[PDB]
Amino acid sequence: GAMNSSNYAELFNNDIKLFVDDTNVYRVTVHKTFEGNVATKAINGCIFTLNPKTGHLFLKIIHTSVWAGQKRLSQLAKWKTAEEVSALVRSLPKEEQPKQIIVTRKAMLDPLEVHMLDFPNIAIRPTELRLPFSAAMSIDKLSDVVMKATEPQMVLFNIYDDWLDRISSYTAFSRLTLLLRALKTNEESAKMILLSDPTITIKSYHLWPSFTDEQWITIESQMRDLILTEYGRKYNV
Amino acid sequence: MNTVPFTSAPIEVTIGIDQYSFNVKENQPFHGIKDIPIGHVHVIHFQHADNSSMRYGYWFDCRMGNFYIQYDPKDGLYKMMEERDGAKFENIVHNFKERQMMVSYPKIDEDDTWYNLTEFVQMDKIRKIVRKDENQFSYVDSSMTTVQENELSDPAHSLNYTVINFKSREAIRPGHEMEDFLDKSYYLNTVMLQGIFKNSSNYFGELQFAFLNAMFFGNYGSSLQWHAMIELICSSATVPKHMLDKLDEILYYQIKTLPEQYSDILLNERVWNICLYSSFQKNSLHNTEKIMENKYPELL
Ligand SMILES: COC(=O)C[C@H]1CCS(=O)(=O)C1
Repeated sequence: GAMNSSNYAELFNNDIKLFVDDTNVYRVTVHKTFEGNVATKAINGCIFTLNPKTGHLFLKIIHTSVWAGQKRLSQLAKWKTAEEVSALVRSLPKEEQPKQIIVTRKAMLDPLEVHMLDFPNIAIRPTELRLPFSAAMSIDKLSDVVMKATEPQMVLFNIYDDWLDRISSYTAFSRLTLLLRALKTNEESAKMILLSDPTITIKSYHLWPSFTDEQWITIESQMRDLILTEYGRKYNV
Repeated sequence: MNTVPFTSAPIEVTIGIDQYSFNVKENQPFHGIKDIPIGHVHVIHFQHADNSSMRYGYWFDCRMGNFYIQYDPKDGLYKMMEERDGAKFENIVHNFKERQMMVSYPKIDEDDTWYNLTEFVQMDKIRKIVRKDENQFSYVDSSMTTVQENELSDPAHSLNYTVINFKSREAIRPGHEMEDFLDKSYYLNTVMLQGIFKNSSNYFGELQFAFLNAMFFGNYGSSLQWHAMIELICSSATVPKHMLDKLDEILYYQIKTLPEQYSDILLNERVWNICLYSSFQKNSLHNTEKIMENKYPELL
């Protein structure tokens, strides 16, 4: 059934699983028309499909052309997401296909279950975890490949860079969600923390800066502070 | 007019015959039911006074044989049986009628309720849902599970309703996942109607039989089947006009007949609110929507 704090460690066992987050699939800017009505303009989106054990991110870029001439786009977006995840599973060798897919929003359950009827042995699960994957588009290199795309495209990343050489997947997911939660709560502050020091750079083949172990402890402390701060500015505490 | 005699009534029991019912005391001089209308299926059903658990009964059609009821003290129930000796049977019925030991099927002449509840129900189709080919009548009780329930345990004693499952490969064409899940017309019209049921009459007959088993025996899987067959129609954007009009009449009479006090266990709130207020057919069931809103506004 549902994934929560009681069965956390299940994410870092040796049963292949993927998180699917659809919160950046259908993205729009809202604007006024010349007549003073309101209209939307779609912008490129992405499906966020992540193996939390290995860090492998299957970023499926959703080009605005997929919405042309379609109605009820917020509903279509869930089914398009399910279509693309199903296509991804079918493209993988049998021994790489996931045993479970965990959707971050319950409205993905039926779309994905229907698209995966051919895979009765793959469990489709919700989660009670408050995951901040919507902030993926605050990672500059992910945002850049999404916005530059002129056609549908899948791009593969490791969202943990080389962290697993030094830390466990549990710790790496701990760090990833702390970074993303900060970027979601105060993007400007979080990005200043990550980059305020020009001597620490992001390698061409990485997403995040090349912090030493000691520097990651400082960074992680600053991100907690930020999350606590904003929580204070928010509720006045 | 046909007759179902009883050998005797050795245990106190409430007896149902279609939508009617009456109490018989232990060893009361009761010898059956006369004046049963020819042309319809019928159900004769039982609830023992000392164990209201297990309602049970028999679907039959008097045109198919001479049937009687006899209590079995070993199996502890009233059993339907067929008498092949037509002269024996006629002699027995005549004696019991002359001694006025039978209740009369109490049909009001204005009253089309039973016809309206069984319009599409055929004995031949009942016998395919309830498999026991050596008898011309069919036993049903409160506890019998459906073939679908058994997939989610004795197969000889199951209700073989047509399996309807909205998240199944049968219901969903590859490449039309969203379309077929949000508009079930393909599943209704091509898979179920053209493919399995052959026509809407057989579909309605199974629907009507499922409701009646839900109502008379509190059979849970029958209630699930009734609602699934309603929902499949209401969730289809393309339904023949004559089927919608007939469905509205079918449902109206089912809702009209349902005991007011059982509405809480026989009506699925989700299905009915979806069907009447959100579905493609939300404006097509005028009679049913009116009786539901005036009789069970709580549920909605
Ligand atoms: C390894 O798990 C954690 O460090 C805590 C999870 C709870 C929700 S989260 O997104 O913060 C991730």
